[PDB]
Amino acid sequence: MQIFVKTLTGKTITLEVEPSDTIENVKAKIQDKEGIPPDQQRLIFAGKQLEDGRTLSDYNIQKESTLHLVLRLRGG
Amino acid sequence: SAKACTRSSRAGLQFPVGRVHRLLRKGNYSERVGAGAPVYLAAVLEYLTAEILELAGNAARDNKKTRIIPRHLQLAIRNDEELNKLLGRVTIAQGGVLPNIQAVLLPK
Amino acid sequence: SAKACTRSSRAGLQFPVGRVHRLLRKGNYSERVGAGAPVYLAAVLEYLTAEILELAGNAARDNKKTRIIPRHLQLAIRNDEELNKLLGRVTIAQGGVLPNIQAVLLPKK
Amino acid sequence: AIPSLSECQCGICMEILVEPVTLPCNHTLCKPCFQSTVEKASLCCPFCRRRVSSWTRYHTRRNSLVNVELWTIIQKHYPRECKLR
Amino acid sequence: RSRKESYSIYVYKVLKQVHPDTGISSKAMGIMNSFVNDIFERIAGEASRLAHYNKRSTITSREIQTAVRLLLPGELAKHAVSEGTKAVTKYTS
Amino acid sequence: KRSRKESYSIYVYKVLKQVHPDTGISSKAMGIMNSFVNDIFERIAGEASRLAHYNKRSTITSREIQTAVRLLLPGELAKHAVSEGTKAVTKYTS
Amino acid sequence: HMALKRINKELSDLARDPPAQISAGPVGDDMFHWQATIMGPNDSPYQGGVFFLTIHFPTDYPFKPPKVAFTTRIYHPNINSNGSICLDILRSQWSPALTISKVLLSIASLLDDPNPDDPKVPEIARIYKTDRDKYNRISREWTQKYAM
Amino acid sequence: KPHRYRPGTVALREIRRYQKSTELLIRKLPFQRLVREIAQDFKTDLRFQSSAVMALQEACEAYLVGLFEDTNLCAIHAKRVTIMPKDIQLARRIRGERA
Amino acid sequence: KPHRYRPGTVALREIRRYQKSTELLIRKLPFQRLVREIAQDFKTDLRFQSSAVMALQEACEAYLVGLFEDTNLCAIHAKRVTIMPKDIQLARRIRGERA
Amino acid sequence: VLRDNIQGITKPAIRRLARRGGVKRISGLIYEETRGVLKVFLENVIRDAVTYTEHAKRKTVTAMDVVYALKRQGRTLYGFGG
Amino acid sequence: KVLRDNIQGITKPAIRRLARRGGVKRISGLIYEETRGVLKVFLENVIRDAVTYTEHAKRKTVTAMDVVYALKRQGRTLYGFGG
DNA sequence: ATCGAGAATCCCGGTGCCGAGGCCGCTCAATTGGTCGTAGACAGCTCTAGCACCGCTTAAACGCACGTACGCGCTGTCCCCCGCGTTTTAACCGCCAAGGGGATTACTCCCTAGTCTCCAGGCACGTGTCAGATATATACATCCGAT
DNA sequence: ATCGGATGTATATATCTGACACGTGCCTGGAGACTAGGGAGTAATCCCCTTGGCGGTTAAAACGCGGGGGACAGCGCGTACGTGCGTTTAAGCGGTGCTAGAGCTGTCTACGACCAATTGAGCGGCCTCGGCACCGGGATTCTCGAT
Ligand SMILES: [Zn+2]
Ligand SMILES: [Zn+2]
Repeated sequence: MQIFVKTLTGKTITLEVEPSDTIENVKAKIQDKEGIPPDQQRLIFAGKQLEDGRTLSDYNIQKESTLHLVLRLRGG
Repeated sequence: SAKACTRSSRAGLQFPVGRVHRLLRKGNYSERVGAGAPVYLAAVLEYLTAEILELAGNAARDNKKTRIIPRHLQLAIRNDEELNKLLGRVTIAQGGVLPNIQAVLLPK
Repeated sequence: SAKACTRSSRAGLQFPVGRVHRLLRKGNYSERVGAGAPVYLAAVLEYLTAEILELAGNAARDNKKTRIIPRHLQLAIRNDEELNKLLGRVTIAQGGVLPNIQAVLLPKK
Repeated sequence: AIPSLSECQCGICMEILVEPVTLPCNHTLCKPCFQSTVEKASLCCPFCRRRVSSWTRYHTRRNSLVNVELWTIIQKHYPRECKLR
Repeated sequence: RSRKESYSIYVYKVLKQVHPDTGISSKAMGIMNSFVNDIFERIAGEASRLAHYNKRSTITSREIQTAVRLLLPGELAKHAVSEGTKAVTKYTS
Repeated sequence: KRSRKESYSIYVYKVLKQVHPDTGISSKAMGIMNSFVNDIFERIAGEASRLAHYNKRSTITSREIQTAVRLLLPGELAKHAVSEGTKAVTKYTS
Repeated sequence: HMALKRINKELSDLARDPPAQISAGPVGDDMFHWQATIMGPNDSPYQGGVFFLTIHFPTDYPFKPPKVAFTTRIYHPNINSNGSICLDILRSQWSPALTISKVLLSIASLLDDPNPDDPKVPEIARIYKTDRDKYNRISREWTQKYAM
Repeated sequence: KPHRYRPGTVALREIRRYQKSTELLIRKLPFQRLVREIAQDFKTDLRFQSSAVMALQEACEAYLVGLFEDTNLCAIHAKRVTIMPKDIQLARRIRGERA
Repeated sequence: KPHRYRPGTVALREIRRYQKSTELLIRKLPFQRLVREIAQDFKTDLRFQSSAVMALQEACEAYLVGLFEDTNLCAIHAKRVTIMPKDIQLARRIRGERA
Repeated sequence: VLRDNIQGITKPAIRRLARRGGVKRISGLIYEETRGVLKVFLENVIRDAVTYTEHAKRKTVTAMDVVYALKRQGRTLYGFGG
Repeated sequence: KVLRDNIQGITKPAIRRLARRGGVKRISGLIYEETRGVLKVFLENVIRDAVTYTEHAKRKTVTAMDVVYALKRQGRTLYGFGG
């Protein structure tokens, strides 16, 4: 299933992920294909935060959904 | 300076900028508090504290001790001129007084 | 009171209540002001100013003058004990000095 | 005995000293570097890192920061370096 | 133009209450105004400090009463406390 | 348990270690330091508040604190405090 | 002004006695901007890793610290992904007497071992302190793919 | 033939006259010039309102009168009628002005 | 035959000893009882924390030390060595404590 | 009820305070004066201390009340809080 | 247009009049120099604070309110000039 | 000028104890993010008074002569703090025990800041007249030399 | 012990003038009605710190005596300061000119207040060991009566 994520830098990324994959799994996959660390990633769907422990399918997220990525810059 | 870190480190101070900001806001001093006031106040407080502590440590070293005691603080405050003028009304508990005997009373 | 007249008249006070309340609220003293604080403060202020004005008027009338001048205010403040203690560290412009001479300086018999 | 040349140079700016100041830690450096340290640094001596706030505050009132005997030997030993500055 | 507030006519009313005929010059009026303002500042500051000292957030009558008891000497403190209590009692009804 | 009581103990200890690396401090001296810090804070803040109210303003900016420091402190302590305040504010801004 | 002369002497000293396992050069003709190359120490899990960093000198030197960033990316507890470096000597107690060669040596030393006291990211520091192997294998998978 | 008072009498008369009077004692223009000279040291080319100068001079007179009263008390304490600078120094040091 | 110190050389020794110490000099229980008497005169059935009486004693000791310093200065000004109640009254008057 | 406790401040205590002050020769008529001035000062401080501990609806005199009373009189004290 | 040695403006009869108001019958010959010195010290102390108060407000003319505020902070309240 | 004996004080070494510098667990407030009402930073205009100048007084300052009274040094007397020794007293330390009330939590209720609308109390402005500051001419308090 | 100048101060009377008491327009701030929500009052509970008490012991306070040093009274002097008068100086008062700068108005943009979530700096509690207190011994240094 293809989903769309939007970052703060104006870059849109398409993820080929299944609903069975948990939040940790999708974080690992997006880190592998984009480099952004999973911990610094905050996921926003319909204006809500997504918890790592629960699975992605718990959010009732369907094909071509829109996600927002939040980067937590610490230090500097 | 770069953001996204603790405020006490951005200014290079040790006193808490956030605590000073909260005290200024909730101290009934003014309706609004600027963003540069707590840093300035923290810097001044740190300077004064370091200035007193250095002289106190010098007095402690002179007294062959390796610990700061109220007598050392009193010696450091009173021996200096500017700090004596500033702290001219306070009274350090268990501090004593400087050794001073009038020249007339000395034996001839 | 009747809850229909002015606050100063309701409290029987010549000093204002609204102005004192506004100054207490906008003076950066507390986030809240009680409903009775301005009345108490105005009463205290009126009592002290009445006392000083009475003493100054008595001193002025003693000096064969019908107007109160700063010299009379200084005499009234300094002669009384409590007023002098309350206003010990204040200077009256064009107030002068109480007339006194040390007993040693007086001429011998 | 001898002021020499390599030891004479300021440890910060690599230049000739101008009105040298002697820190309580027996560190010597030129007045421009010390001044720029006051309003653009941590107010402590860079080398051995000891605070000199009290010494500077005491000396600035009487204007005794400059080392007269060192400045005299600097003038008499290297007039050519001093005249350029 | 601009407006400046003062305690002029109030002091004049008190003076006429205590002395029907005696007048007052301008400089004496300025001195009385300055004294009233200074006493107000002192009492308000003491009341605010007392309110802060007990983790409160209001200034009711009792803080003003305690500030008056602190600032003024004995007989004047007693008279001011009595007058303030009477004024509050009359105003509340 | 007992309610938290804020204090300046750790900060004064850090400053003391920064100045003298091998010198301790007793508890009574710590109390003296806390009282001194509170007193200086109260003085500076009150002077700044009065000086800002004198100008019909409603904000305590850095200028008010600078002028309060200039008024309260003696001749040389005031200059050094102003210099290090400019230090901190310039380093914080950029 | 006077800063460029100090930079010239410092670069001459760098060239005459280059430190082992650190390299630096002028990224551009303009003097302030510099580039540097670092490769990991032998006693580290970063073997065979080459890394590029860019340093920008301030207007006045050395009274203010010089800004440093990593154009490449490193997986370290004390460095962000964007390249910001939390170094105690760099910002908290930077002194004019120090030279940027000492700064690079400090960077190498921090690359050898992180600092518990001021972690850049608390999570990675928690990972580092909790045990050894779970940082070992991410470091091992990370080093070769990004360096080469 | 000429008539002159014994020393110490016209001094007492001057004391009695001046204690009753209220007008300022120091001349206006020299005090204004002194204030301007002292002020220009801290900052250049200031301008002074008249009321500020008057208030400064009034505070000056009050302070000097108080200091002289304390000095006279010290002098009488020392079993003397004349005041001398040591009396002024003692009065200032007890008050804590100089410390 | 016994070694008796000349009158005067013991006061200086006591001054040197006491100006070097930091201990309290007034007794504990008598001062506490006096404080309790004053308090019960002001208000009945009061209780005192130990730090309260400690602070009261510290303040009283510092104030009395300052008063005796000023009294000694006045006595030395009077061309004397002994201190007398007139010196204390004058010091209090000049300090503004009595007026 | 306590009566005549001002005599608890005995002569040697006054002498020790005077020696710390820096005097060499003390008259014999000064002890009553010192006792009187000490009593006046104690009354003045304790009045404000009691007023503070009475405004707060308490019944004990904490060190905070005393420190505040001293601070009100231009006699700031360090050591017991603040 | 600078000014020099205007401290001599405070004249000996003026100091004599001030002492007479204070209640002094006999005056020594060295009083005047000490009086002038104390005067200059007090005036400098007040003027520094007044000038600082003026400088904060971005003004160029010191006002009676500035002097009153400086005196009040210095420990000597003044009445009659507005406050 | 000094020698030496009695006495007070400082150095040094050994022993012991208690508080302070560090570690661990945890609860709350500082940080980051964004949004939104308004405060003062700035430009322009007005128009007040602060500064500079001049001229005419006459009030205050000044230098000098002369007398005198008191600040200071010296001498003498006496008396009263001081140093020391002996005796009495209560401060101080440790211990135990009872309980008053200071601090805390949970609940509720009502006091007041906030908003909006309406109107008069006091302020800026202009005006009348008399309280008193000034000038002039008597009447008494007070000081000084000399009886 | 007063007397007679002789000075200065106090007292009675005209006068005219600038400031104080007062009338008036109006507008901005004070007054009145409604509400909601958080601060403060009230009740119940815990245990911390205050108060009261008794036995030992001993450092400190109290009392008494000899006397030496300082407080104080009196004498003498000579010099600095007070008093008065002729003369030089600049403060004081009036009038005019001008512009630097205080004060207010109109825009609007950027700084600061508010609310939620969150997690790490900082606070409460425990603990162990080293720095400081105490004792015993000796070495050092002021001190004074007799030379
Ligand atoms: Zn240099
Ligand atoms: Zn150094």
